[PDB]
Amino acid sequence: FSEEQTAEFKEAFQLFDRTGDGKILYSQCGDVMRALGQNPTNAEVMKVLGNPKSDEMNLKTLNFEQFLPMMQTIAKNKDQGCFEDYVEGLRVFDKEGNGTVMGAEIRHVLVTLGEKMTEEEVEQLVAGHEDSNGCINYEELVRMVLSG
Amino acid sequence: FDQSQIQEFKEAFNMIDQNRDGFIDKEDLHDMLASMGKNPTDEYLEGMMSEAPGPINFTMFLTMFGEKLNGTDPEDVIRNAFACFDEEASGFIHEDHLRELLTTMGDRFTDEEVDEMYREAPIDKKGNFNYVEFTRILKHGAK
Amino acid sequence: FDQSQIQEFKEAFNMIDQNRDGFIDKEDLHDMLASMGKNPTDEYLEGMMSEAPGPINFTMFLTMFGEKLNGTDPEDVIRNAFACFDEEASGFIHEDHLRELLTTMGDRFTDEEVDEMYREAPIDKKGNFNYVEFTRILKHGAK
Amino acid sequence: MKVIQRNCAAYLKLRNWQWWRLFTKVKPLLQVTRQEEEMQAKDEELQR
Repeated sequence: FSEEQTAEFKEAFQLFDRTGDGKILYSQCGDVMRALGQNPTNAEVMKVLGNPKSDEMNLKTLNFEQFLPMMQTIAKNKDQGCFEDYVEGLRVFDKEGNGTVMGAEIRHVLVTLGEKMTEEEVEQLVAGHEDSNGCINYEELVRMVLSG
Repeated sequence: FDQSQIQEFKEAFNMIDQNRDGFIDKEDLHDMLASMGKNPTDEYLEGMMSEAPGPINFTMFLTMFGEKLNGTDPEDVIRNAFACFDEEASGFIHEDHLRELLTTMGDRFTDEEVDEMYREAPIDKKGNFNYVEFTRILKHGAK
Repeated sequence: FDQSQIQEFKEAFNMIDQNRDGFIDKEDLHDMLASMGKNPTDEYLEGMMSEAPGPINFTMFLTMFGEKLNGTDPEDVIRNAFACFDEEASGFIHEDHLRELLTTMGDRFTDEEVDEMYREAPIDKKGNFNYVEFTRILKHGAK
Repeated sequence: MKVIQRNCAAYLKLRNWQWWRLFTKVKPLLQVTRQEEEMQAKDEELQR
């Protein structure tokens, strides 16, 4: 793309370097990509990561040179799952349509479906929004995640 | 430059300038350390007079302690940066945690830093480290 | 040596050193007692300057009041030793009791001690003596 | 962390300079500003 935002790109890239030169682990560089708004599933990440294995992902880092075509391929997605998707799917995921969605079921179907995440991930995700009813307003959290 | 720092420096100076001439000479620090304890060897005194362009005057040590000190920060912002650094907010982080973070925090750090810190910090018997008083020691609260 | 004592001594000194030269001269105490009342006879001033090796400097009177004072104890431990000394713990022992005990407490004591104490202590009209304020007077609480 | 880092690195550069023991032996003596600030700090503490 352009050098317009490549300055912020460079400072962020070197910000999370464990060696301080421009070599950042594959897991870490994917995490930075996700932190840069561009948050795709690890599937297409590995697809554009040369289809490596977990060992290579945790041993092999990446320079900033190849990082530009990498976010280029990421920008080729040009879109992700929409907001109406999430709101309607969570609305139809509840048991009674009571403006909210139960918490434990959400945690379970999040850590045990499709892309796997640890329990504390979804825990600190839902953390703060808990209620005595256990039914969190999916709308506020989904719009916070989308906008944030 | 800081009002408190400059005022306390000049205070201690006019208290140690036993001749009140504004010129620090061997007499002043010599008799001061003699009253404190073992007299200082005159080579130490000469080496301490080697930095200034002569008998240490007021602005002389002012500028020397400035150039040796300008760049630090008071204990307030130190413990401020330390506060969000810990979730418990009690100031009892672990020193080996400090080691595992110092090795790569921003720029890479070596082993001399951590060994000197541990040998010169009131660490507990498992790793926990308290900075509520240690940082003040760094700003000379007790040492 | 005590932090509070040295700090208050140097405080009073820099307040009385009306020339701020660190050198106590006849001018300072002379005009101070003049503002207080009758001016001091210059022979008294010379005798007070006879102890120091010259114009009384800071460390000069520091060391002189140290050698004249180092060995005492603050009023806290004084009234502490006084507490278990009395079973009532109100601090109202009798002065003639103090006399009958002082004559042989540890080493033998004479009569000048007790007469000076009675003539310079707020004793009641039968013998009872209060030290809650008298001991502080001994540590200069009121006198 | 970078703030704390600059501070402790300056301390490192300065923890060994000979002047430091010298001029740190004297600081605990003069405390008039310390005395006053502690007076007001204890005032607000006692009020709280």
